[PDB]
Amino acid sequence: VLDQFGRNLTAAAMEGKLDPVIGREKEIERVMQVLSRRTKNNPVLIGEPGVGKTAVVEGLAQAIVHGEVPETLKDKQLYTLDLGSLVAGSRYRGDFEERLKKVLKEINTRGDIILFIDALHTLVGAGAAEGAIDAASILKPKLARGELQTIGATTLDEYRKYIEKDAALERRFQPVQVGEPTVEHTIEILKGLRDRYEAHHRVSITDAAMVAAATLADRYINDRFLPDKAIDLIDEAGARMRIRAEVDDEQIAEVLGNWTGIPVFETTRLLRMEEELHKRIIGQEDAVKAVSKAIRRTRAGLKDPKRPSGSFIFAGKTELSKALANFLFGDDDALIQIDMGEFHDRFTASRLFGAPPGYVGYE
Amino acid sequence: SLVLDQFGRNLTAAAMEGKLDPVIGREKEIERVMQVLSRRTKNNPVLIGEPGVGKTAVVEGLAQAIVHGEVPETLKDKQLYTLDLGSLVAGSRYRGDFEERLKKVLKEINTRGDIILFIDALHTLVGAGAAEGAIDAASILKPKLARGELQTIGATTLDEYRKYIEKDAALERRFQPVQVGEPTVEHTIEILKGLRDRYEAHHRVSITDAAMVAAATLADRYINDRFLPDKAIDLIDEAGARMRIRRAEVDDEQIAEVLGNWTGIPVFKLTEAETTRLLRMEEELHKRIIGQEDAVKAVSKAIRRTRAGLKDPKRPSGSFIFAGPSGVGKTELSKALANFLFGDDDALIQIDMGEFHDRFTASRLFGAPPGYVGYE
Amino acid sequence: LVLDQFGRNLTAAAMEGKLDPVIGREKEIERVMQVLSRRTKNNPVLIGEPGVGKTAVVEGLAQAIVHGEVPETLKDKQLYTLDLGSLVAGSRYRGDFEERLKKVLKEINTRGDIILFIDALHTLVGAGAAEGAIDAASILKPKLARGELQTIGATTLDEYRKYIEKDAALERRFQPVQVGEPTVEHTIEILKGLRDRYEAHHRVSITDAAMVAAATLADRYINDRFLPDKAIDLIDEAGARMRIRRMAEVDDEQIAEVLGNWTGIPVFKLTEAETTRLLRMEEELHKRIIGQEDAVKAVSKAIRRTRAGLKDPKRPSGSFIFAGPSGVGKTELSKALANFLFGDDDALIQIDMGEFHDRFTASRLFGAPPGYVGYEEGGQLTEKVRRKPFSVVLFDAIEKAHQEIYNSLLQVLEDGRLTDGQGRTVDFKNTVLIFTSNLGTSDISKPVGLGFSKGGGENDYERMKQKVNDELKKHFRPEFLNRIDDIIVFHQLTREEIIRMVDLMISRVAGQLKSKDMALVLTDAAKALLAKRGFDPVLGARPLRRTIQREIEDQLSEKILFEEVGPGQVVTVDVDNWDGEGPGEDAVFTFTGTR
Amino acid sequence: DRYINDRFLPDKAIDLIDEAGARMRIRRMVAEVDDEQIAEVLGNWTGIPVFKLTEAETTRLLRMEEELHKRIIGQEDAVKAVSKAIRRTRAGLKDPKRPSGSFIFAGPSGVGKTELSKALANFLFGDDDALIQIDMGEFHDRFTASRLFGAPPGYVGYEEGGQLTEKVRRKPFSVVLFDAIEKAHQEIYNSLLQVLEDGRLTDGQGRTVDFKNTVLIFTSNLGTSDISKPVGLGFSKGGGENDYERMKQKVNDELKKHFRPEFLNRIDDIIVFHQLTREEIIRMVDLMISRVAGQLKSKDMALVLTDAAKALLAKRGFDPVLGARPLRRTIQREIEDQLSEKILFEEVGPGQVVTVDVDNWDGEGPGEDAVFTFTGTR
Amino acid sequence: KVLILACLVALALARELEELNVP
Ligand SMILES: Nc1ncnc2c1ncn2[C@@H]1O[C@H](COP(=O)(O)OP(=O)(O)OP(=O)(O)O)[C@@H](O)[C@H]1O
Ligand SMILES: Nc1ncnc2c1ncn2[C@@H]1O[C@H](COP(=O)(O)OP(=O)(O)OP(=O)(O)O)[C@@H](O)[C@H]1O
Ligand SMILES: Nc1ncnc2c1ncn2[C@@H]1O[C@H](COP(=O)(O)OP(=O)(O)OP(=O)(O)O)[C@@H](O)[C@H]1O
Ligand SMILES: Nc1ncnc2c1ncn2[C@@H]1O[C@H](COP(=O)(O)OP(=O)(O)OP(=O)(O)O)[C@@H](O)[C@H]1O
Ligand SMILES: Nc1ncnc2c1ncn2[C@@H]1O[C@H](COP(=O)(O)OP(=O)(O)OP(=O)(O)O)[C@@H](O)[C@H]1O
Ligand SMILES: Nc1ncnc2c1ncn2[C@@H]1O[C@H](COP(=O)(O)OP(=O)(O)O)[C@@H](O)[C@H]1O
Ligand SMILES: [Mg+2]
Ligand SMILES: [Mg+2]
Ligand SMILES: [Mg+2]
Ligand SMILES: [Mg+2]
Ligand SMILES: [Mg+2]
Repeated sequence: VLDQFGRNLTAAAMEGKLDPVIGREKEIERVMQVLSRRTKNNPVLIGEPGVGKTAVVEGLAQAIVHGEVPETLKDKQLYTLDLGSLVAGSRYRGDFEERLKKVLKEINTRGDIILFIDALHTLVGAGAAEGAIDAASILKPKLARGELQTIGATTLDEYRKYIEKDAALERRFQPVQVGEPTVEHTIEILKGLRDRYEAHHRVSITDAAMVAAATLADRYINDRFLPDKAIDLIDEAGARMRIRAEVDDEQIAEVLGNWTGIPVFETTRLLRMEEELHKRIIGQEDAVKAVSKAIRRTRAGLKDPKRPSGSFIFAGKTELSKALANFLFGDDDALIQIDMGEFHDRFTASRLFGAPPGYVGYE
Repeated sequence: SLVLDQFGRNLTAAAMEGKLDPVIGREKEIERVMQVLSRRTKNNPVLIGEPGVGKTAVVEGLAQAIVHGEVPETLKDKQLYTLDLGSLVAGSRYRGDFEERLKKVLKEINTRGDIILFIDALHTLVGAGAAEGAIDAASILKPKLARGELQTIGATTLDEYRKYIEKDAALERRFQPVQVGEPTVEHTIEILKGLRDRYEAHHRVSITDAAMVAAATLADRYINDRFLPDKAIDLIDEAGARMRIRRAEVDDEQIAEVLGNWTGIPVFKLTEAETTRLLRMEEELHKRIIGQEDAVKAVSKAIRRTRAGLKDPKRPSGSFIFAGPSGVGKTELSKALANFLFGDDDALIQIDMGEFHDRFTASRLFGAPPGYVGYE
Repeated sequence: LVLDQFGRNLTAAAMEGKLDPVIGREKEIERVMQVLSRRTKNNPVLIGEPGVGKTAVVEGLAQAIVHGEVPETLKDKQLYTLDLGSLVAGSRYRGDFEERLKKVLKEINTRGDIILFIDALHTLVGAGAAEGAIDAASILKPKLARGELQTIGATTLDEYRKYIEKDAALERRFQPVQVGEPTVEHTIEILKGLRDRYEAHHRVSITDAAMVAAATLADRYINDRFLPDKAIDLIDEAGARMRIRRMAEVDDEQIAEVLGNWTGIPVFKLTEAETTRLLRMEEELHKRIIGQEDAVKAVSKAIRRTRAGLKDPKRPSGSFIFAGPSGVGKTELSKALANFLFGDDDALIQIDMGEFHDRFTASRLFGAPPGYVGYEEGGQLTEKVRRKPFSVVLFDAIEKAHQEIYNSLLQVLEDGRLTDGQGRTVDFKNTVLIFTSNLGTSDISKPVGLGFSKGGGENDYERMKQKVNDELKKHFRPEFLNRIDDIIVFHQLTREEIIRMVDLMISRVAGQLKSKDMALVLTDAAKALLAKRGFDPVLGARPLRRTIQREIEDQLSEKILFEEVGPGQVVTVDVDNWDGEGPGEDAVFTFTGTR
Repeated sequence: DRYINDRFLPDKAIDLIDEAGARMRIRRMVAEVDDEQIAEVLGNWTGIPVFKLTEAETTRLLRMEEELHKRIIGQEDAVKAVSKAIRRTRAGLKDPKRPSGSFIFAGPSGVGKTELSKALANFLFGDDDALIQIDMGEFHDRFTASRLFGAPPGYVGYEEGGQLTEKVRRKPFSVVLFDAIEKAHQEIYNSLLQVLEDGRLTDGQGRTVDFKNTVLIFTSNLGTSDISKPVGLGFSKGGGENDYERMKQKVNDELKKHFRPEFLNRIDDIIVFHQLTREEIIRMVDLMISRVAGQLKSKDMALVLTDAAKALLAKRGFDPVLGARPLRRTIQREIEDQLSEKILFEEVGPGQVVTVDVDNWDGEGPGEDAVFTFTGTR
Repeated sequence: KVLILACLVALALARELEELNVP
């Protein structure tokens, strides 16, 4: 019944079907601190998509089968109730609410269920976007009395757009800030995932392949987030080993060359920086070695934590900056001309830095 | 009937058993319904009023006029049925089963020939088996309503007539809108006097004639989201319920304390400790405001003018400009006045006007116009 | 037959004479006769506004078939109003509605003299939708396209767009025959032809003046309804009132009373007491408006033009700009006019134009356009006038609106139209539009004028009019002021009028003390002291309202709370007597209660 | 293919053949259908007059000007230009890629800008309710354009969508009046120039609407804030040059910079209207009075002004800058409100009402002292 | 200085519907 909309994370934990989480055990303790409350014992894991929020309750489910929980959380079964699966296949009036009451009937029956509603922003707007009965207005009586333990997980933007704007719903849920890891935290995550990889991919993974998966994904990937995009690089690394076994750092630099697109992988290329800048600029070579010089300090040596990577006055000019952008991380199109000759007035100063809200030029 | 009792209730049989409230006044509106019902082409009035101006009461007053024989002899002894469209839709899991039940009702109109339907909330007729471009309860009635083959009183509010009946513009044609106006205070007192025996028997109280006046006058003054022949009854019944929970008489002060609990506006008969609070009102504000005697007097004169009942009812209680140098108690007297009137500084509505230096932040006061974010 | 179970034989009704006569509509019935006489698509859909007589055309075709006024290729063909709702009713099993509809179509092929009339043809989409069964139109669409089925449809122009035009294959299979709204002269001929059926039913006589009245007054004073129906509504309801007299004539006055009870617009012939109330209209507005005779006369002439039937029927009853000083009775005359016309000031539609600060607050007047939030509400102004067409609409503080909100209101003044966002044109032709401005005095009020000049007291009113009328021309576009019927710059309140304002404002205070079992006498020396201390020559009566508040009320409110003047007779005599003259600011009121 | 934007060719054509063959069958209760029998059927279906018109309908088109001049006084080149537009399209000489007539009625307020559009619609149809009058002052910002077009599908109001495009879809031959076109938003013109260029116009539901047969009138009041003042700056000798020359330049100058020149390209005649003269305001009097006399005949009374009473109304009711609205205001201040008292007095009932000025008027002077005298007869 | 235009959508209205039995 409850197995039809999600899997039992506690039963997956005692069958060893869950990846172990290393670190974020202060986050798991905060979730147990919410779940062991009486009245509103519903945490919402606030993060951004890939920091590990399923992994938090994956570690909570492993903590129940290890008995490392309070007495109000022992022998609890976690179910990843996908509420989008409740919307799916629901064409009719009342068809949606029926398979949510079948879920809530097993809450009353078992009494040891903790729902993990991933994407809790979907809870507002499941039947009528609060114009009528949605899945929020069904749960809000039981969530407010502690008779339904529900771990939400949503992005900080989506918590503000959907859960905070419903002021009745935001008191039922307790924000557990799951932050993005650090790079050194990501490496020790991937140490425990080495056992999960070597059993599956038939690979052996060396020590710095984790270091070249976490530092390098922070360096070139900014859409994705740390404890996911670095798992992705070790995943795609064995996906070159399925073409073939020990992975390198070049094995990760290969599969990020697939992902982002740049093949350039700094001390070697920073010394002969001039030659890769001569390939588009011949003539006026004194300025080429001049803008090579200061950048050999900023990207090699000492640097203030609050400064741009070099600042220049140019007085080809813009053809050198396009070749400078090509050396910078590997793309030609990073050069953005603002055309400061297209602005002369003071009210046009907000036309290139952003408008005050309400006004012309807000986008 | 047998099939029409399942799908509605006989309103004239409810008037024979005296289960309808007395509908006193509304003679020009009941007569107007009888003029429309006595037509031959479209004999279908719809009572178009505001919520609680007595639209259902006009038909209940019509059903009492049919029973008493104060009805025309072309409308004499016609049984009136409040058609419950929820009872028609209930069931109807199969195709045509709603359309069966409505055609069984309409066949029961023609065989008896003495039936006036009353579709209360006539906007619910627009869509009761399907959408408007399909066979709903509206599309079944529209042939019979247009030719006088069915006498049907409707009753919607002004908003429900706009949003739903005018959005089905062929059905609006079939009904003749009888506008039921909100009563005056003088008419509401007559309504309340006629309804006295119903509420002084349900609550076992004795509602005096002044409490009828003090209900209709005070509801018309101090209530502004409701309408008179319902919001004055709300003061009568809840004060009658106030008295029954004290277990003998509903006075002026019993009505005004119910309005004081409901609005928050203190209009009730002042206790002697609260009266002397308002004569020491300047000295109570000087416990928070050092000096500023001409200012403390002026806001105390405004509150004493309100609580003595000498406020202009078309004006605010006071309308002051506190001007002067910075830090002498301009904002503090406003906070002290809210402490006197409420015990709270948070009861002060501070509209900090330094945020309103834009010409366009007027929308923070009254909201965005239609079509805009901040219209909800 | 089985066809009688799911339809109404409409030529059998025409033979029995229980169809109403259809007068006019020769071109529309002949057009249906053309489309029925085709071979490919035998299918006319009658589209028109709701109530224009689309069902009447077919039941006038049914009479044309019975009377033999029909083509030989249409001779003795029986019309059947196919009740789609009765075809649905009982179809609880799969393939009942389909079996019923195919069985109906068998008896059209076998008989061969059947013309279906699917009234509300938009309901043919659906009617077999059970999502385990196919549509009603999908059964008919093969037979409609090839001439195998002669079917007249009738749909309103809205419901043709909303439901038939969104199925372009079904729209293709019908020929849209426009049934237009008839003219007033055509509607009189309809009402003369229907004259027998309404006289025989109501046992009345309907004089030919009442047909001309019913078609003219319905075309003029109703804008949500169409002519060959709203004129019938006036004939039918007035004939019903004369039947209720006997529980026999229906004439011009009987129709105008029904139109008056329906729209709310007084158009009916007058009693002697209501006629002489309109001649004393100025004198009864002066019971609430002290002075201001130029403007009391101006709104009285506008109401008397309307009730004499001399109002320009394409324009509002009156368009006014009440301009002048602040506090001299510009809003108060709009209140007094609404109290004259209705009995309260809650009947005044008061649009406070200071709330309109940019162009886009004009969406509060006529509603949001399609696709935007608050499209369900038609605007604050367009609804209140559509509910009460005879109104007084006050645009208070009109210069505080944005200048692009006048442009919404230009054609309200000239045409009596303001089409809302939903698209319904609202009738402003019976409203009294009052605009209130402080322009040209929100400063000039202060006495003295830049420079030298003769006179003061009546040349500062001519200075007021020149200042105000130039500030109006500066602020308004000249096409707005062109459309205002009368711009009245108001007088400053003289000293003799502020004396009579005291009588008017103590009466509000004394009227409140009636509710406290008290009376409030105000001695004539105390009327003079309030009148001096309340007289500002450049504001007027709002400073007097403050002096009556500061000196009578604020002193009387504590005397009530002291219980020193409880249910008695507060006399309010002056004591220092201010010698009755000179300043009296050492004088004081004393409040004593007797009896 | 030309006159139907709703159906498709191997059908809308078959329908004209089939309805005309059924037309000539009920003419016999052998006969042929010609090109005029088809066009009579198409004119019966679209409403677009494309048929071979009768001789009674031909002579009223050649006399359109002096049948439009029955309702609008003066305004000759305005009346001639809309008469040249209708006679061009009813002669079958219309460009079938453009609207039937595109006009800007610009000029001072009160001279008959919207009165000619109503007179044109009363000519072509018999009604002023057949005038599609779009009050463009209600349109003020770019989102109100959804009233002309309808909402996009899935946005509330798509169902009733289009207050211009739907009543042109139901009446393709119709005079469309855009009253006070300058008081609209600029982005509405960028949608309304599609009509002037192509004759097509996609509504909110993405469907082109036929405007090839509409008479588009863009009533404008531009270049009149200095024409609200009858004398210009500086010395000049008398009228004749002032009434029109300057105004037409100052109106056109304001039209060139308020509108895009792409918009003003595709308009058949920008007509700047001349302000009404002394000899036209005296002929405006008995047209304003015929409305008042037409209402007293409903109450069985006859209103007859004398020649001196008509002359005095044109004296006071003449602003040269506004025209005919100050006359209409002086009718209701000196005839109607006076008669409204006399009727409510019951001092004037059935029979003639000789309204004549007698106090003075001296046939001339300012008549400032002259009063209108009303008298009953019979 | 510039409007926002909320622009309300219309909804599909998740529907009840009668069905057809067969014995
Ligand atoms: N003339 C009247 N005489 C007596 N009681 C009246 C009268 N008018 C209204 N009432 C009473 O006031 C209340 C109004 O309720 P009612 O249902 O009649 O209002 P309504 O206008 O139909 O409002 P709604 O649309 O909200 O149903 C009821 O208690 C009704 O009996
Ligand atoms: N008469 C007063 N009695 C008591 N506190 C006062 C008085 N005047 C000023 N204060 C003190 O000033 C503060 C609140 O008054 P506030 O300074 O806002 O007065 P204000 O006249 O509104 O000033 P501003 O004009 O600068 O806004 C508190 O610290 C309050 O105690
Ligand atoms: N030409 C006519 N002659 C006589 N009566 C007419 C004529 N046209 C309309 N009527 C009458 O006017 C009323 C119009 O009702 P009808 O059913 O014809 O409306 P409709 O145009 O079909 O619109 P809908 O069905 O949407 O209400 C009826 O009383 C009808 O008999
Ligand atoms: N002529 C008058 N007759 C009677 N009362 C008047 C008159 N003029 C003003 N008042 C009174 O003065 C107060 C203000 O009047 P009102 O609001 O009509 O003035 P106004 O000129 O419209 O003001 P504003 O220009 O501020 O809108 C009210 O109490 C009103 O009754
Ligand atoms: N020949 C005419 N010229 C002007 N106005 C006339 C004429 N005949 C009648 N009128 C009347 O004069 C008034 C003003 O005419 P109309 O509204 O057409 O002027 P306009 O120039 O279009 O005004 P605006 O510029 O404000 O749109 C109306 O009541 C109209 O019916
Ligand atoms: N602390 C962690 N320890 C181990 N794996 C982690 C950790 N955080 C995230 N992950 C990894 O993240 C993936 C699960 O997705 P997750 O990061 O929880 O998504 P989201 O943050 O959107 O809920 C798995 O590959 C899991 O191993
Ligand atoms: Mg009710
Ligand atoms: Mg302060
Ligand atoms: Mg019909
Ligand atoms: Mg005012
Ligand atoms: Mg105009």
